[PDB]
Amino acid sequence: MREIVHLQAGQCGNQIGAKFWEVISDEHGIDPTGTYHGDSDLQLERINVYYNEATGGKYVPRAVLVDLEPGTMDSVRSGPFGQIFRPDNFVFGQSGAGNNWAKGHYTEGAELVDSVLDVVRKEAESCDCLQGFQLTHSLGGGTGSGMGTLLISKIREEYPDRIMNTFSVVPSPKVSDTVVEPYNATLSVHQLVENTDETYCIDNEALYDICFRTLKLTTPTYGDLNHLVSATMSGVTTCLRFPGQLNADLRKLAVNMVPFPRLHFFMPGFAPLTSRGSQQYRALTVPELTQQMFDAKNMMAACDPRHGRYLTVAAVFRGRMSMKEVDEQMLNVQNKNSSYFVEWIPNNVKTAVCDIPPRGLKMSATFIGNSTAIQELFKRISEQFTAMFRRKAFLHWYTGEGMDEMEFTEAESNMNDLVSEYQQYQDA
Amino acid sequence: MREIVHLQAGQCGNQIGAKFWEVISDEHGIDPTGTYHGDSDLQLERINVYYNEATGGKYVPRAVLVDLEPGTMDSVRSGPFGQIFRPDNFVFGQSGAGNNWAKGHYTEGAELVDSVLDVVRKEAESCDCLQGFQLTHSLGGGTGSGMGTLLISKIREEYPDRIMNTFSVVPSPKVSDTVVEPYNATLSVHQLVENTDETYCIDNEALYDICFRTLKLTTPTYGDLNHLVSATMSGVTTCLRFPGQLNADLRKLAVNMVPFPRLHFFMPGFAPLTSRGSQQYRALTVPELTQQMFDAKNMMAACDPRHGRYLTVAAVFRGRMSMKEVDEQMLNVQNKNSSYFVEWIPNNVKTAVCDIPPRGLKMSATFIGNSTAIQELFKRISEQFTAMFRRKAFLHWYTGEGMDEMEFTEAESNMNDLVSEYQQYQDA
Amino acid sequence: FLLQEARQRLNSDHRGKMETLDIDRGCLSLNLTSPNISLKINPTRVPNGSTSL
Amino acid sequence: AVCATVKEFNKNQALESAEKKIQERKQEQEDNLAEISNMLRGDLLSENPQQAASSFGPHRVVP
Amino acid sequence: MRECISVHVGQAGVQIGNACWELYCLEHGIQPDGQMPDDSFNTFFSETGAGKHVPRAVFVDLEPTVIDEVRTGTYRQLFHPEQLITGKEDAANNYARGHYTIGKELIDLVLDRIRKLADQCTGLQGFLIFHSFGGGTGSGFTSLLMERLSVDYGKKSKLEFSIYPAPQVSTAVVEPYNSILTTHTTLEHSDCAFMVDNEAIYDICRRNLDIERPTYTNLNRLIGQIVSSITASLRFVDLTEFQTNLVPYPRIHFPLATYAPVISAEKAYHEQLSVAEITNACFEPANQMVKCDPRHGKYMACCLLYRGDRTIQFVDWCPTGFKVGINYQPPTVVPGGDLAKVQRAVCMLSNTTAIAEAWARLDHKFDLMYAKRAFVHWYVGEGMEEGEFSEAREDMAALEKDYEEVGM
Ligand SMILES: Nc1nc2c(ncn2[C@@H]2O[C@H](COP(=O)(O)OP(=O)(O)OP(=O)(O)O)[C@@H](O)[C@H]2O)c(=O)[nH]1
Ligand SMILES: Nc1nc2c(ncn2[C@@H]2O[C@H](COP(=O)(O)OP(=O)(O)O)[C@@H](O)[C@H]2O)c(=O)[nH]1
Ligand SMILES: Nc1nc2c(ncn2[C@@H]2O[C@H](COP(=O)(O)OP(=O)(O)O)[C@@H](O)[C@H]2O)c(=O)[nH]1
Ligand SMILES: [Mg+2]
Repeated sequence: MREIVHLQAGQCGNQIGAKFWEVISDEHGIDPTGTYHGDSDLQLERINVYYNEATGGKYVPRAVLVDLEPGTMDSVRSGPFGQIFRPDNFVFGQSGAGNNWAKGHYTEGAELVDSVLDVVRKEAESCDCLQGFQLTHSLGGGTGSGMGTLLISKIREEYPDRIMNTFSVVPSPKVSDTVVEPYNATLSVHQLVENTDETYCIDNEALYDICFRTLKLTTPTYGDLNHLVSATMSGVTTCLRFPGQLNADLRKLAVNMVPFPRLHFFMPGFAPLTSRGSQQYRALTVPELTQQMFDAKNMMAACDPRHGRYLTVAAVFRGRMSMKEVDEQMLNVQNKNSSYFVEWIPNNVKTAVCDIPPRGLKMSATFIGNSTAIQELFKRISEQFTAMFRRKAFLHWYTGEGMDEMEFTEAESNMNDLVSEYQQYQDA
Repeated sequence: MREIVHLQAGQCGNQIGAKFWEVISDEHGIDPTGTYHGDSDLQLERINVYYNEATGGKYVPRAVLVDLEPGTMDSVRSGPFGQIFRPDNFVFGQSGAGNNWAKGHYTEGAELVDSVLDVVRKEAESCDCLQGFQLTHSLGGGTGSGMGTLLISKIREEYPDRIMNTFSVVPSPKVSDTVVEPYNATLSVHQLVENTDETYCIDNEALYDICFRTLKLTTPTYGDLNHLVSATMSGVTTCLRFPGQLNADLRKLAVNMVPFPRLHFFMPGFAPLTSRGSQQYRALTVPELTQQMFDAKNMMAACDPRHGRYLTVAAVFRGRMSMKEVDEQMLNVQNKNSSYFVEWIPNNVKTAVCDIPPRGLKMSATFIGNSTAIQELFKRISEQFTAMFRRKAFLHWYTGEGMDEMEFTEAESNMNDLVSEYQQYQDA
Repeated sequence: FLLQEARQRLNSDHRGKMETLDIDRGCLSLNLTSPNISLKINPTRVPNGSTSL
Repeated sequence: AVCATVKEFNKNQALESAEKKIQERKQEQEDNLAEISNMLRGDLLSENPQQAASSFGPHRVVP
Repeated sequence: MRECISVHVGQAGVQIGNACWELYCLEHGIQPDGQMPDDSFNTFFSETGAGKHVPRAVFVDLEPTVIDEVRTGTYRQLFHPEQLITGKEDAANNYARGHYTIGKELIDLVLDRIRKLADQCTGLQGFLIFHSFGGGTGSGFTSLLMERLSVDYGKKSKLEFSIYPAPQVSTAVVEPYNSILTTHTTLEHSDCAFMVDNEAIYDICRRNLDIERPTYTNLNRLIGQIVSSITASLRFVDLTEFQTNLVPYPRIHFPLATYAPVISAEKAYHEQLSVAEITNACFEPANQMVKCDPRHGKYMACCLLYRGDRTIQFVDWCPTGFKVGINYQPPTVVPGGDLAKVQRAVCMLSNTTAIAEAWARLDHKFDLMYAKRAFVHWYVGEGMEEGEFSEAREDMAALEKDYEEVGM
C-alpha cells in the first residue's frame, strides 16, 4: 500500500526501463505473459507496489512510456518482456525533438504533456496510498530533457506533497556524442533544483569504467549498462516490498541526506559487483561489501569523493546478516577519515537492512552518498556552456522557437550559485 | 592476530617471491588450487598471518605483486602455484623502467605508486592487528629500486608504528650484469636509512658460492637461489606461525639487534645445507647447527665478518630440541672469540626455539647477524659511483628525467657518513 | 560424456543406500540375547560429518 | 543432586548449541556454492549472444 | 487482579514484545494457538469462555510491514486481530511527523483499545511502554501517548523501557534532535524510565555469552528476561514501590539495568553461581547495560530483585539506598535461546549520578548540528515551530545543572 508510479522518457529512459522491469519481474516471479510462476509467498505479498492486477491472474506494470518519435516504442515492444506493458501506456509522438531542448519544452513536448497527464492521472487513482513517482531520463537529449523536465514541473504542481525521484544520465565530457550537449544540460539542471526531492546523478563514462575494470567485460553494450543502473533502482525500493530488521522508506532516505533544500544530488553504487575469474576468491561477507561500496572506483558518477567532504551517506543492505557487523563497519569507516566527513554532522551514515536477497545472490548492498565533490560535475558543463555562448555558436535553433537569450543568462547564474552553495560546506 | 602484508617489486622481486609462496603453502599443506589437505592442526591454527580466507575452504595469500612491464607477470601466473593469487593484486604498468632509477622514481613509477596504495590499504585495513609489511626487491633494476623505495618512503608516513622489513638484493661486487648499476644503488640506500626498520642484504654472488661449493649441484639455477632466500624468509617468521618453548616475533629481533636507529643492515645464513653423497656422513646433532650458522662461508652477503665486529647476533632454531643444548653452544662461541664481538654489549646473542621443523628435515636452524663489516659494502659502491660521476658518464639518462646534479652530491654524502658512522662504533 | 558423469553419481548413491540398508537390518536383527551387546564408550554423541533429514 | 542435574542439562545444551553452529556454517557454504554457480551461469557474465534475439523474428535483433 | 497492560510502540517495541510474549507464553502453559493443553496467567492473559487466552497488550506502528509478520507468523492465532494497530505511511525519522501529522490519526484508536483493555482488569498496577528514542514513531507518538495518558489514567504507574541512543554507534543521522525533543516533553509525564542501549548488550553478548555477530533477537530475549524478573513477584514487591524507591526528585527518573548471571551453558558447568557472586557481578562496570561507568559518579538508589533459590561510593544525603526483593521461581529457559539453565538470578535497578556524561554528549551533538541549522526545514515544515529547539536545549541545560547540583 505504498505504490510507485514509473515515468520514463526518451530513448535512454525507455531502454533503462526495459531492463529495470526485466529485473523486477524476475524478482517477483512474473513470466513474459504476466502469470505468477514462483516458489515463495513473499513475492506475491506486496506485488501491488509496482504491479496492477488484471483479470485472470495477470499483472501489468504501473509504468508510463513516453517519447516523441515512434522508433524506440517498437524495440521496447519487441524485446523479451515487451508484451507485459499495457498498450495504452505508450504515448508517442510522430515528430522528434531533434536533439533540441526548445522543441522538447515549448513546441512538440507542450502538445504532448496534456496527453501524458491524462495517463498518469489514471495510475494515480488505482493506488490506495501512493508513495511517489520516478523518472528515468537523459540530460543530454531533446525529449528526455525538454519534455521530461516539463512533466516534473507539471506533476509537482498537482501532487505537491509526494516524492519525486529522478535518475539523471548527466552528459560526460569524454563520452559525448552531441555537439549541442551543454545547452540542454545547463537548462535542465536549472529545472531539477527546485522540482525534485532526490536526484541520483549518473554519467556514462563511469558506467563504462566499471564495466571495463571491475566486471572485465569484453564488449559492454548499452544492455550491460542498463543492468548496472537497474540494480540500484531496485535497491532503494527494497524495504517497501520485503520485510527486514530495520526498514527504510524512500521518505526516510529523503530525511537523512537532505540537510538543506537545494542539496540533493547523489552518487549511487552497488556492492557485490565482481568478474567471472575472481568468483572463487571473494569470501562473501559483510566487510567485503563495505570495502567495495565506499570504493572510488565504484561510484556511478564521474566525480571523485576524495576531492571533498562527505556530507551524508546511506546504505541499504539485503540478506540475512548481523546487526552488530553492519553497525560496526559504518563506525569503522568514519573515525580514520577525519576530514573526509563534515564536522558539524557527528554521525553521517544511515543504515537499513532488508531480509530477502536478489535472485541468485546471498547478500547485497547499495550506497547513496551526498558529497561536495558533485560541484565539479556542474563546472565542466559551465566551462563549455560559456565557451559557446560567448560567441552565440548554435543559438538560432534555440531562439527561433519562442525562446529568448535571457534564459541562457538566468540559467548561468542559477547554476553558478549552486556550485558556490556546495562550496561553502567544502571548507566550513 | 599478527598479520603480514607481503609486497614484492620487479622481476627480481617476483621470481623470489613466487617460490617463497610454494615454500609456505607446503609448510601449511595447501594444494595448488588453494584448498587445505593436511594431517595436523598446527598447520591451520596460525594460517591467518599470511592467508586471507576465500569461499569453500580456500585460502589466498596476502601478497601484492608490483611491476613495470607485463612480461614477468605471466611467467609467475603460469608456474606451478601461480593460480593461488587473487588476480587484482597483480599490478603491472605498460612501459618499462629501463634500468633507470629516475624513470621509476619520478616519471613512470609516480603514477603507478598511486595505483598500488589502493591495493595495500585494502589488505592492511582488513587485519585484526597488523604486525608489519615486507618487501622483496633488487637494488640494480629500475622498478625494484626506483619505485620500490618510493613505496617505503610513502607508507612509512601513513603507517609509522608498524614494522617495515625488506629483503634487499644489493648489487654484487664481482658479477655485474648492468653498467648503470651504481647510480641505482647509491641513490637507493639513502631511502633505506630513514624509512626502514630492518633490512637484510643478499648478494647473488654469495648465493652462487653456497650452491656450488657446499650444496654441490651440477646445475644451479634461479630456483636453487630462490629456494635459499625463501628458506631464510620462513625462518625469521616461524615463531609467529608455530608454537615454541621460547618465542621470537619480528619485533623481538629488531628490539635486540638495532641499538641505534641508523644501523639496520643484516647478514643472513642457514645451517643444514648438505649434499646427497655427504648426507650419510653429515646431519648429526645441535653442535652441527651452531657450527654452520657461524661459518663465514655460509653468509648470504659477500662481506666477511672477520674484517670487523658483530654488533649483535641472532639465531632462530627450528625443530623440537633441548633448551639446555641450544644455550650451551651460544655460550661456547661468545667466550672463545674476543675481537669478533663489540666490547660494550656483553650478551650479544639472542636465541629462539620453534617446534615444527622445515619440510623434509627433522631439525634446522637460521641466523641473523649485524656487523661493522657491512660497511665495506658501501665503500665499494661509492668507489664505482664517484668513478663514473667524476667525468659525468651516463648523466643524461637521469638528469633529463627531472633530476639535478646536487641530488647526486647529497646522496653520496648520505652514504659517506653512514660509512663513518659505523667507523666510530668500530673503536668504542 | 555428461551421461557418463550422471551414471557415476547414481552408482555411488546406490552403493551408499545398500550399505546403510545392511547396517539398519543388522541393528534390527539384534535382540535381548545377542552375544555382541557390549555397553559402548559413548552413545548419544553426533559425529563430525552429520547431515540432517 | 539438583546441582548435578542442572550441570548435566547445561552440558547437554552446550552439545546442541555446538551442533547448531556447525550446521549453520555448512549451510552458509552451501549458499556460497549456489551464489557462485548462479553467477557463472548468468547471461551477464557469460555474454551469450542469444539475448540479442527478438520476438519479432530471427532476422531482426534488439539494438 | 494484578494485571499489567503492555504497550509496544515502534519497530523496536514490536520486535521486543515478540520475544517477551513468547517467554510469557512458555512460562505458563499457553500454546501459541492459545489453549492450555491455576490462574497465575491472570496478570498477562485473559480467559475467554471459549477456552482461549488473549494477551493484555497493544502493538502500535505507523508502518504495516513489521506487524504483518506477527499477523502471518507462528503466533497468528494468539493475538486479538485488533490489538495490532497499523498505519499506512511511517514517520520517517521525524519527530514532527510522529507527533503532529501522522500520530494524530492513530492516537484516538490506541486510546480506545487501551480503554477497552483496562476495563477488564479489576486491580491494575500500571502500564509498561516499550520504545526507542531514535525512531520516528517511538520518539513522537510515544511522547504523544504519555501526554494523552497522563490526563486520562490518573496517577497510575507509567513505566518505560527505552532504547537510549548509544555513545558512538547509531543507525540514523537525525537521532539527537529526536533524542532531545522527546526527553523535553516526557520529563514531567513519566515515572521511571529504565534505559538500555544496544551497544552495551552487544558487548555483553560478545563477552559474557560467546556470540560474535549477534542479531536483534539475541538482545530482545535478554530484555524479556529482565521484564520477567521485574514482574515475577506479581505471579509467583510490586511495580508501585519502584517509583518510590528509585526516583527521589521528580526530574531524575532515569535508572539503569543489569541481569546478574548472563552466562553460556558451556561455562555454567565451570562455576558456582551463589548469591554473593551474582550480587558482586551486578555492581561491575563490565556488566552494565549502558556504556557508562558508575565509579565516575555517585550512586543514589539501588533495587535488588533476587529470583530463584570503598569503590561503590554513595551520595551525601542517601546513606542506605537499598531495596531488596526475593522471589522463588527460577528463570525459565526457552528453546533456541542462548542463556544457560540456572537456579539463581539478580536484577538490579540503580539510579546514579554517572549518567551526566550521556546528556552532555547528547547536548554536544545537538549543538554541533543546530548551530549551523542543519536538518531544520524538515521539522519546521511539518507543523512545528522553530523555537522548540531553543526551549528543549535550555531545558536540558537545566537538567545537567540539576545532575551537578544534587551531586554537590
Ligand atoms: N534492542 C533492540 N532494538 C531495536 C530493535 N528493533 C529496532 N531497534 C532500535 O530501533 C532503532 C531504529 O528506530 P526504529 O525503532 O526501528 O524506528 P521506528 O520507531 O519504527 O520509527 P520509524 O521508522 O520512523 O517508523 C535503532 O536504533 C535500534 O536500536 C530490536 O528488535 N531490539
Ligand atoms: N546509460 C545509457 N545511456 C543511453 C542508453 N540509450 C541511449 N543512451 C544515451 O542517451 C544519450 C541520447 O539520449 P536520447 O535518448 O537520444 O535523448 P533524446 O534524443 O531526447 O531521445 C546518448 O548519450 C546515449 O549514449 C542506455 O540504454 N543506457
Ligand atoms: N636472486 C635473484 N636475482 C635476480 C633474478 N633476476 C635478476 N636478478 C638480479 O637482479 C638485478 C636485475 O633486477 P631486475 O629485477 O631484473 O630489474 P627490474 O625488473 O627492473 O626490477 C640483476 O642484478 C640480476 O642479477 C632472480 O630471479 N633472482
Ligand atoms: Mg519504523
